[PDB]
Amino acid sequence: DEDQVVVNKAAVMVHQLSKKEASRHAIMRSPQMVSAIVRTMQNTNDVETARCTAGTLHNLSHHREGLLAIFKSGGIPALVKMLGSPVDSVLFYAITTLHNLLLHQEGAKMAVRLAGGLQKMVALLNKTNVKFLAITTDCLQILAYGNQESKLIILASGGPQALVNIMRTYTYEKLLWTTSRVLKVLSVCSSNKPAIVEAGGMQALGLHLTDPSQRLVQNCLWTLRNLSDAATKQEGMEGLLGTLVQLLGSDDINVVTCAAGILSNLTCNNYKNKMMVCQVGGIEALVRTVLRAGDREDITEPAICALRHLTSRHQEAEMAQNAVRLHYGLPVVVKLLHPPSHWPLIKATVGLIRNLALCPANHAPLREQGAIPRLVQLLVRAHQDTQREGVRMEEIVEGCTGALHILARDVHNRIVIRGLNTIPLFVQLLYSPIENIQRVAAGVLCELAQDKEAAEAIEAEGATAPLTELLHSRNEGVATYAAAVLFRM
Repeated sequence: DEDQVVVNKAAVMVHQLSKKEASRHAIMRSPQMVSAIVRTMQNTNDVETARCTAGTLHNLSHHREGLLAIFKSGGIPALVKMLGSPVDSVLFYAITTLHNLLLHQEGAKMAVRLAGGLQKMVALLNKTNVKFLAITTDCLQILAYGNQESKLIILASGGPQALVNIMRTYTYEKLLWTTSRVLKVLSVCSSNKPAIVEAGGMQALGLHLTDPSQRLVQNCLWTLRNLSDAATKQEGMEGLLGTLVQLLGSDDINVVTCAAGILSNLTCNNYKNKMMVCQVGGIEALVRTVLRAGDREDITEPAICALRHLTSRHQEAEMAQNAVRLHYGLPVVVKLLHPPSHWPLIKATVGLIRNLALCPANHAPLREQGAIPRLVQLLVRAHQDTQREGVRMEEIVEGCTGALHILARDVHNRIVIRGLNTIPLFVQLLYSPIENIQRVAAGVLCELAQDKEAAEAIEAEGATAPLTELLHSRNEGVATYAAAVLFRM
């Protein structure tokens, strides 16, 4: 084998040779002709030489030694350079060769990044050949995974919008999956996440939640869960929400887990989403989910959180509060206050009960199921733990006190609450440094004080003094409750 200086036609044979595997290892061992093969490719304007050269580099990318040749011959910047070509044949050869290097060649990742490979691959995402896009997106996945720097470059190059458009356009499974994996990798980056959401990533990913490919569905769910928390106010979420509710019935536990977590995130302080989730039967579905989950807290916790969002501050909140009871939900909710539940689940369950108790028809069943003494034990113990990371016991204090504040609207609950000797504790909570604890403490005292016997007990406990002080609280809610107890005393 020799080297041809000017006319292209040297390349139409070395390529035509490059198939004979016996010869390849000659080509593979000449740190002068690989270099020549490369040099020509980057420099010619003979489109056939371009594809003959690139095609040759491809064929060699199939061997451990073949990669090394191209690598230490500085082929990577050349290949990246070739990603700006019009010829679809050379585009395909270059990206495939890069793909093999990215997969098997030690040190290829860094060389591609250095060469401007990220920006060029992102720019190629507006192509229309699905096989080409599948390769290109997989390269991006390999480069971005566990490399925050690459993630930020993909974002700056317009990565998010381009990938989302792909998810909205194509049906080719391998491409949808490979693209979804890039999105998943980007979805944990604090900068990429809002951009993906901004590009309509959540609605786009939602399109594929009924696809028969489980790896595609699962990747879309993982990405959605990362994106969903603290998204902006998106519209066009109707379909996504309805599908998530359906997925709760799935036999796959990871589908059920993700669907619950996304619903929890999407309903948090979004009354439109709460309405829509309730309207497609979200309450019944979440209750059933909690029942089936048993003690798997990675399911119950977000499902309960979702239920808590769905039972407050939207048009059909009252209906949701009844609906939890009507679908046999009350006993299991109370049960989740007990071991083996961990703190995050207990905190969420207390908040749900607080909401359920806003519905008078839940007052008796919550009492009968034993919610009150368990809430009181949780409160007593949590207060002591404060008086001496994860979940803070102050949040359990405030939560339990708040649930009891609402339950105390019922005359029989007030009797049970008082009978558990809670008044001294409630009065002591008036001295809390936390305004929100002062408020619910003063609030529950206010409910109890409507019964003369309790009012005297509250007075006897020395409540006049801290209450009188709370009259001057910069927190108006605290001051207003404090005045009402003082009155009734």
